[PDB]
Amino acid sequence: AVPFVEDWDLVQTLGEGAYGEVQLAVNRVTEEAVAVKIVDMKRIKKEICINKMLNHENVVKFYGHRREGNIQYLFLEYCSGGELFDRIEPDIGMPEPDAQRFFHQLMAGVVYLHGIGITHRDIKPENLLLDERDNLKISDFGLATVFRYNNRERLLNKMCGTLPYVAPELLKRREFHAEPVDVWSCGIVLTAMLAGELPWDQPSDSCQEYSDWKEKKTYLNPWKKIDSAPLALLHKILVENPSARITIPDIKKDRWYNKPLKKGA
Ligand SMILES: c1ccc2[nH]c(-c3n[nH]c4ccccc34)nc2c1
Repeated sequence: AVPFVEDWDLVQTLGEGAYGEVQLAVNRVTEEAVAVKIVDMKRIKKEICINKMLNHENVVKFYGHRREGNIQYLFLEYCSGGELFDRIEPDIGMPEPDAQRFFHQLMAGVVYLHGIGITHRDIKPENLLLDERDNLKISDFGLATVFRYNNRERLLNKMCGTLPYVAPELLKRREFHAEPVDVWSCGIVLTAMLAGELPWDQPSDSCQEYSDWKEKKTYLNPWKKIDSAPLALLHKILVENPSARITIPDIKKDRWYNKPLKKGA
Protein backbone atom coordinates (compact mmCIF):
# COMPACT_ATOMS: atom_id res chain seq x y z
CA ALA A 1 0.00 0.00 0.00
CA VAL A 2 2.70 2.59 0.97
CA PRO A 3 4.63 3.90 -2.16
CA PHE A 4 8.40 4.58 -1.71
CA VAL A 5 8.59 2.74 1.64
CA GLU A 6 11.22 0.52 -0.08
CA ASP A 7 13.73 3.30 -0.81
CA TRP A 8 16.74 3.64 1.40
CA ASP A 9 19.33 6.30 1.25
CA LEU A 10 22.85 4.96 1.64
CA VAL A 11 24.04 7.55 4.14
CA GLN A 12 27.64 6.65 5.07
CA THR A 13 30.25 3.94 5.47
CA LEU A 14 30.16 2.14 8.74
CA GLY A 15 33.16 -0.06 8.27
CA GLU A 16 35.03 -1.25 5.20
CA GLY A 17 35.26 -5.00 6.01
CA ALA A 18 37.66 -7.47 4.33
CA TYR A 19 35.00 -8.70 1.90
CA GLY A 20 33.56 -5.25 1.07
CA GLU A 21 31.73 -2.51 2.99
CA VAL A 22 28.83 -1.89 5.41
CA GLN A 23 26.83 1.29 4.91
CA LEU A 24 24.33 2.94 7.22
CA ALA A 25 21.13 3.12 5.11
CA VAL A 26 18.03 5.19 6.16
CA ASN A 27 14.41 4.71 5.01
CA ARG A 28 13.14 7.85 3.14
CA VAL A 29 9.53 7.53 4.44
CA THR A 30 9.96 6.05 7.92
CA GLU A 31 13.51 7.22 8.70
CA GLU A 32 14.32 3.69 9.89
CA ALA A 33 18.09 2.91 9.91
CA VAL A 34 19.76 -0.37 8.86
CA ALA A 35 23.31 -1.50 8.16
CA VAL A 36 23.54 -3.02 4.76
CA LYS A 37 26.57 -5.22 4.47
CA ILE A 38 27.75 -5.31 0.85
CA VAL A 39 29.39 -8.43 -0.55
CA ASP A 40 30.33 -8.66 -4.20
CA MET A 41 30.38 -12.45 -4.65
CA LYS A 42 32.95 -11.98 -7.49
CA ARG A 43 35.74 -10.64 -5.24
CA ILE A 44 27.87 -16.22 1.97
CA LYS A 45 25.05 -18.68 1.29
CA LYS A 46 25.96 -20.04 4.75
CA GLU A 47 26.13 -16.55 6.36
CA ILE A 48 22.68 -15.81 4.96
CA CYS A 49 21.46 -19.23 6.11
CA ILE A 50 22.84 -18.95 9.68
CA ASN A 51 21.45 -15.38 9.88
CA LYS A 52 17.91 -16.59 9.00
CA MET A 53 18.02 -19.02 11.95
CA LEU A 54 18.76 -16.29 14.56
CA ASN A 55 16.40 -14.45 16.84
CA HIS A 56 17.66 -13.03 20.09
CA GLU A 57 18.11 -9.63 21.76
CA ASN A 58 21.98 -10.00 21.96
CA VAL A 59 22.45 -11.07 18.38
CA VAL A 60 22.36 -8.62 15.45
CA LYS A 61 19.02 -9.02 13.67
CA PHE A 62 19.04 -9.94 10.03
CA TYR A 63 16.06 -8.65 8.08
CA GLY A 64 16.67 -9.96 4.55
CA HIS A 65 18.77 -10.14 1.39
CA ARG A 66 18.62 -8.30 -1.96
CA ARG A 67 20.41 -10.46 -4.66
CA GLU A 68 21.15 -7.82 -7.43
CA GLY A 69 23.11 -10.01 -9.90
CA ASN A 70 26.54 -10.07 -8.26
CA ILE A 71 26.28 -7.58 -5.39
CA GLN A 72 24.86 -9.42 -2.33
CA TYR A 73 23.17 -7.04 0.14
CA LEU A 74 22.58 -8.17 3.69
CA PHE A 75 20.12 -6.21 5.67
CA LEU A 76 21.09 -6.09 9.34
CA GLU A 77 20.29 -4.38 12.59
CA TYR A 78 21.83 -0.95 13.03
CA CYS A 79 23.71 -0.45 16.25
CA SER A 80 24.36 3.20 16.75
CA GLY A 81 26.60 2.42 19.74
CA GLY A 82 29.31 1.18 17.38
CA GLU A 83 31.75 -1.58 18.46
CA LEU A 84 32.72 -2.55 21.98
CA PHE A 85 36.24 -2.28 20.69
CA ASP A 86 35.87 1.52 21.11
CA ARG A 87 34.69 1.56 24.65
CA ILE A 88 37.92 -0.18 25.78
CA GLU A 89 40.47 2.52 26.61
CA PRO A 90 43.98 1.25 25.79
CA ASP A 91 46.04 0.04 28.78
CA ILE A 92 43.05 0.71 31.09
CA GLY A 93 39.88 -0.98 29.93
CA MET A 94 36.55 0.32 31.33
CA PRO A 95 34.79 0.27 34.77
CA GLU A 96 34.35 -3.13 36.32
CA PRO A 97 30.48 -2.79 36.27
CA ASP A 98 30.31 -1.82 32.62
CA ALA A 99 32.40 -4.85 31.86
CA GLN A 100 30.37 -7.24 33.99
CA ARG A 101 27.17 -6.01 32.27
CA PHE A 102 28.67 -6.48 28.78
CA PHE A 103 29.85 -9.95 29.87
CA HIS A 104 26.35 -10.93 31.09
CA GLN A 105 24.98 -9.96 27.61
CA LEU A 106 27.73 -11.76 25.78
CA MET A 107 27.02 -14.98 27.76
CA ALA A 108 23.35 -14.56 27.05
CA GLY A 109 23.95 -14.35 23.33
CA VAL A 110 26.47 -17.14 23.33
CA VAL A 111 24.07 -19.41 25.37
CA TYR A 112 21.52 -18.50 22.69
CA LEU A 113 23.86 -19.58 19.88
CA HIS A 114 25.24 -22.78 21.36
CA GLY A 115 21.76 -23.84 22.32
CA ILE A 116 20.70 -23.67 18.68
CA GLY A 117 23.86 -25.48 17.70
CA ILE A 118 25.73 -22.63 16.17
CA THR A 119 29.29 -21.57 16.79
CA HIS A 120 30.35 -18.04 16.08
CA ARG A 121 34.13 -18.84 15.84
CA ASP A 122 35.33 -15.23 15.73
CA ILE A 123 34.26 -13.58 19.00
CA LYS A 124 36.07 -10.28 19.70
CA PRO A 125 35.34 -6.61 20.61
CA GLU A 126 35.26 -5.59 16.94
CA ASN A 127 32.37 -8.11 16.45
CA LEU A 128 30.48 -6.96 19.52
CA LEU A 129 28.16 -4.09 18.61
CA LEU A 130 26.26 -1.88 20.95
CA ASP A 131 22.86 -0.31 20.28
CA GLU A 132 21.49 3.05 21.56
CA ARG A 133 20.81 1.71 25.09
CA ASP A 134 24.31 0.12 25.10
CA ASN A 135 22.99 -3.42 24.73
CA LEU A 136 25.58 -5.80 23.44
CA LYS A 137 24.90 -7.64 20.16
CA ILE A 138 27.00 -10.42 18.62
CA SER A 139 27.66 -9.59 14.94
CA ASP A 140 29.08 -11.29 11.85
CA PHE A 141 28.31 -14.98 11.13
CA GLY A 142 30.73 -14.98 8.21
CA LEU A 143 33.04 -17.45 10.08
CA ALA A 144 30.34 -19.28 11.99
CA THR A 145 29.06 -22.82 11.47
CA VAL A 146 26.82 -25.68 12.78
CA PHE A 147 28.19 -27.91 15.53
CA ARG A 148 24.98 -29.71 16.64
CA TYR A 149 22.38 -31.01 14.22
CA ASN A 150 19.52 -33.40 15.11
CA ASN A 151 21.12 -33.36 18.53
CA ARG A 152 24.44 -34.94 17.64
CA GLU A 153 27.62 -32.75 18.05
CA ARG A 154 30.24 -32.54 15.32
CA LEU A 155 33.83 -31.81 16.22
CA LEU A 156 35.47 -28.99 14.42
CA ASN A 157 38.74 -29.14 12.43
CA LYS A 158 38.95 -25.93 10.32
CA MET A 159 41.27 -23.37 11.87
CA CYS A 160 39.62 -19.95 12.10
CA GLY A 161 39.07 -16.69 13.95
CA THR A 162 41.69 -14.23 15.10
CA LEU A 163 44.94 -15.36 16.79
CA PRO A 164 44.97 -13.39 20.09
CA TYR A 165 41.37 -14.56 20.79
CA VAL A 166 41.70 -18.15 19.65
CA ALA A 167 41.74 -21.23 22.01
CA PRO A 168 44.98 -23.20 22.25
CA GLU A 169 43.39 -26.61 21.21
CA LEU A 170 42.73 -25.14 17.89
CA LEU A 171 46.47 -24.68 17.33
CA LYS A 172 47.48 -28.07 18.78
CA ARG A 173 44.77 -30.57 17.90
CA ARG A 174 43.41 -31.97 14.72
CA GLU A 175 39.86 -31.94 16.08
CA PHE A 176 38.20 -30.01 18.92
CA HIS A 177 34.72 -29.20 20.53
CA ALA A 178 33.14 -25.89 19.28
CA GLU A 179 31.73 -24.56 22.56
CA PRO A 180 34.97 -24.27 24.68
CA VAL A 181 36.52 -22.32 21.74
CA ASP A 182 33.84 -19.58 22.09
CA VAL A 183 34.04 -19.66 25.85
CA TRP A 184 37.78 -19.18 25.62
CA SER A 185 37.37 -16.22 23.32
CA CYS A 186 34.75 -14.69 25.74
CA GLY A 187 37.45 -14.79 28.43
CA ILE A 188 39.97 -13.00 26.12
CA VAL A 189 37.37 -10.31 25.56
CA LEU A 190 36.83 -10.06 29.38
CA THR A 191 40.52 -9.65 29.95
CA ALA A 192 40.50 -6.87 27.44
CA MET A 193 37.54 -5.09 29.03
CA LEU A 194 39.34 -5.13 32.39
CA ALA A 195 43.02 -4.31 31.44
CA GLY A 196 42.78 -2.47 28.13
CA GLU A 197 45.36 -4.89 26.81
CA LEU A 198 45.42 -8.41 25.21
CA PRO A 199 47.55 -11.00 27.14
CA TRP A 200 49.49 -12.78 24.35
CA ASP A 201 49.86 -12.75 20.56
CA GLN A 202 48.67 -16.33 20.49
CA PRO A 203 48.17 -19.19 23.04
CA SER A 204 51.39 -20.98 22.03
CA ASP A 205 53.90 -22.71 24.12
CA SER A 206 56.20 -20.51 21.99
CA CYS A 207 54.60 -17.35 23.47
CA GLN A 208 56.39 -16.03 26.49
CA GLU A 209 53.33 -14.24 27.95
CA TYR A 210 51.26 -17.40 27.51
CA SER A 211 53.82 -19.49 29.44
CA ASP A 212 53.70 -16.87 32.15
CA TRP A 213 49.94 -17.26 32.51
CA LYS A 214 50.36 -21.05 32.49
CA GLU A 215 53.02 -20.51 35.15
CA LYS A 216 50.64 -18.34 37.15
CA LYS A 217 52.83 -15.32 37.30
CA THR A 218 49.83 -12.91 37.71
CA TYR A 219 51.96 -10.12 39.18
CA LEU A 220 52.55 -9.19 35.61
CA ASN A 221 50.26 -7.27 33.28
CA PRO A 222 47.56 -7.58 32.23
CA TRP A 223 46.61 -9.61 35.30
CA LYS A 224 47.95 -7.13 37.88
CA LYS A 225 45.34 -4.60 36.56
CA ILE A 226 42.54 -7.05 37.29
CA ASP A 227 41.36 -7.92 40.78
CA SER A 228 40.92 -11.00 42.50
CA ALA A 229 37.19 -11.68 41.86
CA PRO A 230 37.13 -11.33 37.98
CA LEU A 231 40.56 -12.81 37.67
CA ALA A 232 39.43 -15.90 39.57
CA LEU A 233 36.74 -16.28 36.89
CA LEU A 234 39.50 -15.81 34.30
CA HIS A 235 41.54 -18.54 35.96
CA LYS A 236 38.69 -20.92 35.17
CA ILE A 237 38.05 -19.79 31.50
CA LEU A 238 41.65 -19.66 30.29
CA VAL A 239 42.41 -23.23 31.13
CA GLU A 240 44.56 -24.88 28.52
CA ASN A 241 42.72 -28.22 28.49
CA PRO A 242 39.39 -27.59 26.76
CA SER A 243 37.89 -30.59 28.64
CA ALA A 244 38.77 -29.03 32.00
CA ARG A 245 37.80 -25.44 30.96
CA ILE A 246 34.69 -23.90 32.72
CA THR A 247 31.45 -24.13 30.74
CA ILE A 248 28.81 -21.53 30.46
CA PRO A 249 26.35 -22.92 33.07
CA ASP A 250 29.32 -22.86 35.48
CA ILE A 251 30.33 -19.25 34.62
CA LYS A 252 26.70 -18.38 35.57
CA LYS A 253 27.46 -19.62 39.14
CA ASP A 254 30.80 -17.85 39.43
CA ARG A 255 31.18 -15.42 42.32
CA TRP A 256 32.19 -12.29 40.35
CA TYR A 257 29.65 -13.14 37.68
CA ASN A 258 26.92 -12.79 40.41
CA LYS A 259 28.51 -9.75 42.26
CA PRO A 260 26.23 -6.67 42.56
CA LEU A 261 28.10 -3.80 40.92
CA LYS A 262 25.81 -1.57 38.80
CA LYS A 263 22.80 0.76 39.33
CA GLY A 264 20.37 0.11 36.40
CA ALA A 265 20.17 2.58 33.42
C1 LIG B 1 29.09 3.23 14.64
C2 LIG B 1 30.20 2.75 13.95
C3 LIG B 1 30.17 1.51 13.29
C4 LIG B 1 28.99 0.76 13.32
N1 LIG B 1 28.66 -0.40 12.74
C5 LIG B 1 27.39 -0.62 13.06
C6 LIG B 1 26.65 -1.74 12.70
N2 LIG B 1 25.37 -1.96 13.02
N3 LIG B 1 25.03 -3.06 12.52
C7 LIG B 1 26.03 -3.66 11.84
C8 LIG B 1 26.12 -4.85 11.14
C9 LIG B 1 27.34 -5.19 10.54
C10 LIG B 1 28.44 -4.33 10.64
C11 LIG B 1 28.33 -3.13 11.35
C12 LIG B 1 27.14 -2.82 11.96
N4 LIG B 1 26.90 0.37 13.82
C13 LIG B 1 27.86 1.26 13.98
C14 LIG B 1 27.89 2.49 14.65
